[PDB]
Amino acid sequence: EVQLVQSGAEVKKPGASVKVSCKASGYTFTGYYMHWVRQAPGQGLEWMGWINPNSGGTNYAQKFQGRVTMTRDTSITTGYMELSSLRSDDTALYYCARVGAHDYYDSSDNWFDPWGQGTLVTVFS
Amino acid sequence: AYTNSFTRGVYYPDKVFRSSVLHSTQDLFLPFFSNVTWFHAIHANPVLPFNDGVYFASTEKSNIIRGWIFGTTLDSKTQSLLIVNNATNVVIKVCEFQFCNDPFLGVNCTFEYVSFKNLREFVFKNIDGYFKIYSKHTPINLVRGLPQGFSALEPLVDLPIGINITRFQTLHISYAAYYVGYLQPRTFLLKYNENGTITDAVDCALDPLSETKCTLKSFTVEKGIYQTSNFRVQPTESIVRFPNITNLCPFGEVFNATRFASVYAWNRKRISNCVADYSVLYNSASFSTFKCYGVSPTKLNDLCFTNVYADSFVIRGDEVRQIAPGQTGNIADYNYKLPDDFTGCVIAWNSNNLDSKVGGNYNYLYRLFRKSNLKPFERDILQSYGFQPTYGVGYQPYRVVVLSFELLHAPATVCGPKKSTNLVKNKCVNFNFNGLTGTGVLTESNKKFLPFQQFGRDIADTTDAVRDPQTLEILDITPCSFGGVSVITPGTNTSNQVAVLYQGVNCTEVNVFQTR
Amino acid sequence: NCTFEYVSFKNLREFVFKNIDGYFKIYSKHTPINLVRGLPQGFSALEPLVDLPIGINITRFQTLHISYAAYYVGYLQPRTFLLKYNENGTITDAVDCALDPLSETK
Amino acid sequence: DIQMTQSPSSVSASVGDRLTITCRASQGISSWLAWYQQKPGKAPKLLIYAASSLQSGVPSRFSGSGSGTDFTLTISSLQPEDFATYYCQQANSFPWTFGQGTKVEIK
Ligand SMILES: *[C@@H]1O[C@H](CO)[C@@H](O[C@@H]2O[C@H](CO)[C@@H](O)[C@H](O)[C@H]2NC(C)=O)[C@H](O)[C@H]1NC(C)=O
Ligand SMILES: *[C@@H]1O[C@H](CO)[C@@H](O[C@@H]2O[C@H](CO)[C@@H](O)[C@H](O)[C@H]2NC(C)=O)[C@H](O)[C@H]1NC(C)=O
Ligand SMILES: *[C@@H]1O[C@H](CO)[C@@H](O)[C@H](O)[C@H]1NC(C)=O
Ligand SMILES: *[C@@H]1O[C@H](CO)[C@@H](O)[C@H](O)[C@H]1NC(C)=O
Ligand SMILES: *[C@@H]1O[C@H](CO)[C@@H](O)[C@H](O)[C@H]1NC(C)=O
Ligand SMILES: *[C@@H]1O[C@H](CO)[C@@H](O)[C@H](O)[C@H]1NC(C)=O
Ligand SMILES: *[C@@H]1O[C@H](CO)[C@@H](O)[C@H](O)[C@H]1NC(C)=O
Ligand SMILES: *[C@@H]1O[C@H](CO)[C@@H](O)[C@H](O)[C@H]1NC(C)=O
Ligand SMILES: *[C@@H]1O[C@H](CO)[C@@H](O)[C@H](O)[C@H]1NC(C)=O
Ligand SMILES: *[C@@H]1O[C@H](CO)[C@@H](O)[C@H](O)[C@H]1NC(C)=O
Ligand SMILES: *[C@@H]1O[C@H](CO)[C@@H](O)[C@H](O)[C@H]1NC(C)=O
Repeated sequence: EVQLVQSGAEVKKPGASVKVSCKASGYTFTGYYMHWVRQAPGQGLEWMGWINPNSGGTNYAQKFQGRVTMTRDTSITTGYMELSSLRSDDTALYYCARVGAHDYYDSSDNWFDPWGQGTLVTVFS
Repeated sequence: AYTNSFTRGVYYPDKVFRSSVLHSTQDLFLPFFSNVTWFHAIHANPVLPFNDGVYFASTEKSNIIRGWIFGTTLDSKTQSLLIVNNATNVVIKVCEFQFCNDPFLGVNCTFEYVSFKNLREFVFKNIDGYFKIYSKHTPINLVRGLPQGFSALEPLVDLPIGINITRFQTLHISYAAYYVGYLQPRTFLLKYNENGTITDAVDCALDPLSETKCTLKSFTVEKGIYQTSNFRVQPTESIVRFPNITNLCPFGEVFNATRFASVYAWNRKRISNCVADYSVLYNSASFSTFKCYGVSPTKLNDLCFTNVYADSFVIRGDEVRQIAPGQTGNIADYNYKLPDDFTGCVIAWNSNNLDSKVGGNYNYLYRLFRKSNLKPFERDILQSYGFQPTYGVGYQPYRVVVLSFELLHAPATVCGPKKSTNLVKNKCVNFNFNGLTGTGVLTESNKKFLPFQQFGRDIADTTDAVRDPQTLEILDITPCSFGGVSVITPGTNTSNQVAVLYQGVNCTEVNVFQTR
Repeated sequence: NCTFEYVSFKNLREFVFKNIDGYFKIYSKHTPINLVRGLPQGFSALEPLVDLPIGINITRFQTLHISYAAYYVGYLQPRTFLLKYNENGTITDAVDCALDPLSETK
Repeated sequence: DIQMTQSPSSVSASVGDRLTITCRASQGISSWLAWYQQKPGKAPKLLIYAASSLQSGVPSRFSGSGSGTDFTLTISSLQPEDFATYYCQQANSFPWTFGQGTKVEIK
């Protein structure tokens, strides 16, 4: 089975940082991007960025630029999302999701599939 | 229904007083004797086109027609000029009126104004946003049709509305035929009497006699022959000629190469001294990525270059995006770098069927480390790709071909092969022989050109003949028939019949008598 | 580092080699002769055969002899010539407009 | 960025109803659109990609149509297990963006 299993929920103080992990199994780890998408109280979905686990390159949404860092550890097929300088409106469900490529729309590989189970980060003292 | 417009539709072109003078002016006038659509209002108020201006006339006995509507949609969505004349009050509005499905009268506004036996003629035209209204009222005694005669329409109103008017409709009073004409950019000779009233007019394109009258600026033509207009045969089609197969370029062995090189050791092919046929990129839809920089692929078969370089290598899908100016990554920095002012096209297609083995194809390598980034178009000669059939699309192999075009202060040997057309003989055509263009009649010839000679010239240095680049025959170029039109007429005090002489032409291109 | 390749006394073989804006233009004419001592006297026009867009700055040249044949080297000048074309488009004579006052008059 | 506008925000329908949900892009995105289903307490799940292609294993009563700016998710025969929030997503240009979601409730 292809699956993404994320680390557990955490509470963090405003101004602190959180590092969420996403362990991949059942597929060629360096062969797919890992994206992060978050879901705030008003259940909207908000794309955060991607990491290329083959090259290590990343691309972040302008909203999170300077505040998010995506990394990976190929030896344990795990990706990470670290969000710094947390604020109240960073309280959200954080998802990792697998994406095969960013060119050809016509393939099922090149969309968010599958998703991790989500990690609830609560920003509060 | 249609009727004869006779001499109606003449209005004062400006606000200048003239007397005892024949004045030639060019403006949008109703052509003489043109057909105008005849509508009836008995026992019919469609929407008509406005085009470039509308001539309107109506005949009345009980004031059935009381207004006009001008606009585009007439449905309160845009501004529409509304003119209503009810008994003694003329009302003009330009509001966004909501009109009925069939507007009639029973028995965000920017402007408002409030003030058969009768013929009421109108002209409505829009010039640079100004809606100009001309009219003339005269008593008549005729029910069947428009009275015959001449009457000039004076201007009354000029509304600077700036509204794009394309359609109009009339308004009938229900308990009155009307005519719609269109204006054309004709030249008219206007006769001003001693009081500054236009009493006659000549349409300078109605017939050769009117052309003669306009040429002499008079309504009387003395007996003789006058030259009024130059005849010139127009071309019907263009002829584009290039050799069928001069020399092709080996683009096939670059794209359809049996085996490709690694991206760090990218292979370069030099394209020189051959016509570059790019139709193999247009027709072949088997390409995944096709992006050009600095030049457009459509405007490429008609452009010369000093040299063309074809770089070819193999990368994966996630790295195809890196083959572009201003890109960073392992491939752009350590394997293949394009300059910021790169002028060319990048082509790539999925080669997973060819560059993948069941045990992983590890023959394609790439540079992983380097102490510095490569300069543009640098080849430094490592990690192995190893593509598998089950790889993700981003990790599948892709064969990339990068065409780069340079233009130096040197002769350009690589230009492009433009499509050829069929050749038409004995007809006026616009021809193009190896880039030499012109207009003329192409006929067979008996001129023995030497194998190295391509064009002929006459004493005047004009082109006399060309050799067809596809079939080595010599074709004469005779400029299309031209000359002059003369009108032979007895004086207008005797007859309005004229004869027309077309000077120095055959009775072909034009009771016909051929003379020298 | 080749950029182009092409593969196809009794005889006088004349050539003209000039470079205009990067184009190397080659003209030639072959005619039978019967003269060993020197160039035969007469007039013969050279047709173009090849035009190579090489763009190379050429300043020196050398000939190649087959060893188990005199040759002549001239230089071109921006002279004005009057060229006589016959009914078949072949140049049969010419006037050098600066050879002498009579040529200037012609 | 490309804004995706979904309508309606919520709809109540009966089992067996045919239901349509629309998504409008602020500019042309050709066929670069997907539809996701998010059931209660779960991550979103891809239903439809490339505007009209059915994801493997997804019931065929979920279908998509449209191209350019106007897209439609159809549920041809609503089932109780289709209680969920549905999201469109464009992949034409980064940042990838989602519609606000359509909540489907069952009468
Ligand atoms: C009336 O028509 C003219 C010409 O059709 C319109 O001018 C156009 O204006 C748009 C933007 O304002 C330009 O992109 C077009 O190129 C213009 N046309 C031409 C031919 O240049 C004018 O906008 C119209 N007015 C109204 C109110 O619709
Ligand atoms: C061929 O000769 C021309 C002229 O001698 C060279 O053009 C020179 O180019 C350099 C730099 O490229 C300029 O600084 C000079 O001013 C140019 N010369 C003139 C007269 O303007 C041309 O570069 C030469 N080509 C080669 C391959 O050496
Ligand atoms: C206009 O119509 C009349 C008959 O109604 C016809 O004789 C005349 O030739 C038409 N005009 C043109 C220019 O064809
Ligand atoms: C004429 O039309 C105008 C415009 O609708 C209207 O206001 C007016 O009452 C009408 N009647 C008279 C007598 O002006
Ligand atoms: C009124 O018409 C003008 C036309 O010049 C238009 O620009 C304006 O937006 C219109 N206003 C309303 C409220 O319709
Ligand atoms: C000009 O007007 C006067 C009266 O104002 C009139 O007597 C005269 O006949 C008019 N001219 C012509 C040519 O009709
Ligand atoms: C070009 O057309 C001529 C005329 O038929 C033909 O003889 C010639 O062979 C063609 N060129 C080639 C390369 O076939
Ligand atoms: C018409 O004018 C001409 C002038 O060329 C004259 O010879 C002829 O007799 C005139 N005819 C009449 C009927 O006035
Ligand atoms: C005019 O054309 C006819 C046939 O079209 C031809 O017989 C005649 O000689 C031509 N005359 C001239 C002067 O070209
Ligand atoms: C080959 O010759 C060209 C001359 O156009 C020169 O620019 C290029 O650097 C040369 N390459 C090598 C490897 O000598
Ligand atoms: C031109 O060539 C023909 C044969 O093609 C020949 O008979 C004729 O004499 C030549 N013209 C001259 C001036 O020699």
